[PDB]
Amino acid sequence: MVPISPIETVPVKLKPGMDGPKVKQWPLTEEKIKALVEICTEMEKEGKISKIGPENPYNTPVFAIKKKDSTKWRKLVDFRELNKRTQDFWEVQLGIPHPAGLKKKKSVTVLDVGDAYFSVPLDEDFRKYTAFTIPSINNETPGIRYQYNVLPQGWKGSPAIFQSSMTKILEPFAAQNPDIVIYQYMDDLYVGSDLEIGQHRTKIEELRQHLLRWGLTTPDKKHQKEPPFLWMGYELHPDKWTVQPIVLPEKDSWTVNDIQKLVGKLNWASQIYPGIKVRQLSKLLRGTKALTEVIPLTEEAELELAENREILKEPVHGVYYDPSKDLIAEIQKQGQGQWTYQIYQEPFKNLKTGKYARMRGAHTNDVKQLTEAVQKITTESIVIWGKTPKFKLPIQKETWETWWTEYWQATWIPEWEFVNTPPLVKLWYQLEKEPIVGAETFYVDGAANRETKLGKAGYVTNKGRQKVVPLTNTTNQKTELQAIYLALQDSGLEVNIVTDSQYALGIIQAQPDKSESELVNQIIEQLIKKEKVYLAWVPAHKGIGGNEQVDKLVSA
Amino acid sequence: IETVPVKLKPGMDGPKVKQWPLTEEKIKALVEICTEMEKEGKISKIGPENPYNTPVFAIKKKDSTKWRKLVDFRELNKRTQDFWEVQLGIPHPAGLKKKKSVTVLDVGDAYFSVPLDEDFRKYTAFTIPSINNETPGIRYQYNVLPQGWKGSPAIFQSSMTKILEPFKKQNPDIVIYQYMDDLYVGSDLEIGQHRTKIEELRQHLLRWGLFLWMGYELHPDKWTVQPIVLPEKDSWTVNDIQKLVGKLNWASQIYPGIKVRQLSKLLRGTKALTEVIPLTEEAELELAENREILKEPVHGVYYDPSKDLIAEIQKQGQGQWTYQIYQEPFKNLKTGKYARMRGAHTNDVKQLTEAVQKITTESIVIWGKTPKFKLPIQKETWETWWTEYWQATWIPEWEFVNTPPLVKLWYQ
Ligand SMILES: Cc1cc(/C=C/C#N)cc(C)c1Nc1ccnc(Nc2ccc(C#N)cc2)n1
Ligand SMILES: NCC(=O)Nc1ccc2[nH]c(=O)[nH]c2c1
Ligand SMILES: [Mg+2]
Repeated sequence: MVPISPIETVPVKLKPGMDGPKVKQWPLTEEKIKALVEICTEMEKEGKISKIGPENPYNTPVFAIKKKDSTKWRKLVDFRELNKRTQDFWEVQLGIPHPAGLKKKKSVTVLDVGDAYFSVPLDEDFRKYTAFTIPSINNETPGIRYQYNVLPQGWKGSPAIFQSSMTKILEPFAAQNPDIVIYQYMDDLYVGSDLEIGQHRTKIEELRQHLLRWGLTTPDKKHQKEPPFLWMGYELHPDKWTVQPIVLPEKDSWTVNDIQKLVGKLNWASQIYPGIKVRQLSKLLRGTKALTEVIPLTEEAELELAENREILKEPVHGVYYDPSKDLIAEIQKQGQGQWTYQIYQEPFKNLKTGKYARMRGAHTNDVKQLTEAVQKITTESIVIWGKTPKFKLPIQKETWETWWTEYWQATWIPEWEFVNTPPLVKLWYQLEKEPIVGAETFYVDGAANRETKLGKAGYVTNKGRQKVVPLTNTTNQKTELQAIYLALQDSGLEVNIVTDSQYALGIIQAQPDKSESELVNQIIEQLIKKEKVYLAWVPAHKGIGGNEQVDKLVSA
Repeated sequence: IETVPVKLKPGMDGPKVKQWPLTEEKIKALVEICTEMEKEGKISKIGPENPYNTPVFAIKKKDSTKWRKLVDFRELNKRTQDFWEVQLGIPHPAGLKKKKSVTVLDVGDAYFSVPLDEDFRKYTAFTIPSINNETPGIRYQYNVLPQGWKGSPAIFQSSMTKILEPFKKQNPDIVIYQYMDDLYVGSDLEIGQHRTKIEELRQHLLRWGLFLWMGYELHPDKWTVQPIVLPEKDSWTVNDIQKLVGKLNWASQIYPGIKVRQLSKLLRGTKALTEVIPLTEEAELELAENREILKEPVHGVYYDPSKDLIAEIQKQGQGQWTYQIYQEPFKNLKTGKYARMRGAHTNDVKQLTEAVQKITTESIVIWGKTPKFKLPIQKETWETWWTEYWQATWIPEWEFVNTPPLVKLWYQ
């Protein structure tokens, strides 16, 4: 006997105040019982389970399933009840690696660890909770009772405990072999390196020897598995990666569910295929939720779809990360709140692509959206590469400076350079900081009756220009905007506007270039045509001249 | 030695807080620091049976070549029991803010000499993440009192009192106040003498059984404030008068006696914004009466230790920031303004982060607690950048203002 190091057990507890499962065992056919007896007999021989006495109060149901078409039975224990009662664990495999963060490898070998998979010992004190019963033939004898000595398949703590145990075993090998990488997925280990094939092969044997110290055998028969690997929806190749094939279906009629599937594929595709757009297609999914309901595709959605098909016509691949080179991120505006980006090191070879969509809200502008896209790409890049890319942005340096210096919020974007690739992000208007000499002064107001919803909006000016418009189906807030709109509409290229509306100031000081409000949009259109606009606020009902007059007129 | 038992408040589990993404340089720094700490027995690796997490990162303090581990214990601190039994409270010295110089020392390293209660250690779990999650995050918990944790100053307090005994009896005028990992030492004496006494204080800690060398000098007696002030002008435009009436209307929510009636009538008629309006003598009297009112303190302003402090900040432009600290609206316990630079001239977010730190420091000196911030910035922008500029060993609470305040105008 060659002594092996034991694997230390992780201490496990039930959730506070909870006891173990007591669940009735289903009756089974005579054939299932016999097959389970045989399976458990074998498992018992290997030390995976042990027979127990009647004293253990616990039970979990056991099943037997024949695969599809076949004569072979396998044992399935239904752990649902025990899982509800088992403590939460630290889960490591959250946050899977992104292929674009991986490094190219000359060789990647797969090692079958299935032996270890079913061999990790279970905490001695927790074993009683895993009890199960094979029903007896005809129910004329007590059922055969067993509990697990090892991590059971399907138990809540099995994946975390297996991963942590394997990791601890592998740690010294990884540390003392900085020239390889090791990754564990299911019952396999993947070992890559850049070593010349002889040295690589030697590292693999050494790893097999290292694992032997815990008694973990790997088959002499070497893995049929070779690159490319199909993993987590990706194809990984030694020098490149892509997403697994994406084929958009041909359809005469589109179901809600069909459209959800389409968007899913497109979203998945967008991390490599540059320029993917989901806006119009996603719109069709609003409200509803009835899965089998068919929707007509709008002309816009048809167009988006056709554009996507073109983008998807042939395979595209990403390259891997070279830590010795800068990361560059370039962003383009696509229209309708849509933004697309590429991240690369060398020109024309992307590591990855992606998209950003405008956040929901009443009012917005391109600069805010661009800023949000930058922050998102920044955060994604920290995750994947541990660093911020240098940005190439379709906005002039002077535009950005004018923006951030005058914007009411603190705002910043990291190191970036202008790339001239229309459409450019620009400021459509900027209001004056001081009142304009020589420019006509419009005092605006509006009011509405909450009940009848009748209202008025208008202005009076220092030149004695005046307007009042009667309005139906309106609110006080709408009349306040309407009044500003009228002053813009009726003034020359330079204008001073005086309003008491805190609501309107709040919106305009947010500097929107687009709005869900038709009225805000009309105001923006008017601002764009002006040379100079000064907007001044005053408190209502203070006896402020020209403000009180117009207030009088618009009230009743 | 011989740990004090600690518990979470009743009906709550330990923190599970996601580790946020860390740069390569911060990860490398943390791996190095933690390897040493593990060697020193301060922390130990943990297993998958520990579900808990608290975020960690690393900072660079003022003029230093070395990273400092910073754990964000904000969630754990909320969930940790308040400290009552032996110490019922730390009545806050009101004299600290009056001192000519207050130096801030990082004393946090002293905490590592006290073992942490064995049943509570699991709640201190933290993770060093790996780039692109390529290798499993390195999981640790504390064996001793962690820096940044609420319980550490509470638990260490008896040791601290004994340590500083000879310095205090020797230096009776010197005010020493402790908040989290910081010690605040005030003195009214000459700055060269002050530094001498500070270095004298270091030795007490240094000579005992062991970023302490550092110090951060404040002069709270020079801390200024911002009364409401109105323009003094020879010629007022219609616009000037509108801005004045607007400012006075706002002020009248604070100071009740304020009147706009006479001033508002200067605006009679519909006039060009830039036209100059002579003040009527009744307008001048009203303005005069208003000025006098604004020279007085706000009425019924008092600090309540049972209530949160709230801090609002406005960007004034050109590196200028104004702020107010209050409990109830319109009762400001402190107002202030920073015209400062300290780099950051091209970076708004850096400036804001520095303002947040300064205001928190002022808050700690004055009330002995940190305020809750209302920050003029989008969540995503703040959350992406603030850790890059953070120099402080504590972190306050914040929320985000998405709607531009009209009152920025009146603090300008
Ligand atoms: C995450 C991961 C998944 C698999 C495999 C999962 C599966 N199935 C295999 C390995 C070795 C890794 N780990 C790492 C770490 C750093 N660089 C790389 N680069 C890299 C990986 C695979 C190929 C290929 N072909 C090329 C380069 N892999
Ligand atoms: N006085 C009006 C005005 O300066 N408007 C304006 C509009 C768009 C701009 N883009 C800039 O970089 N500066 C701008 C200024
Ligand atoms: Mg009105």
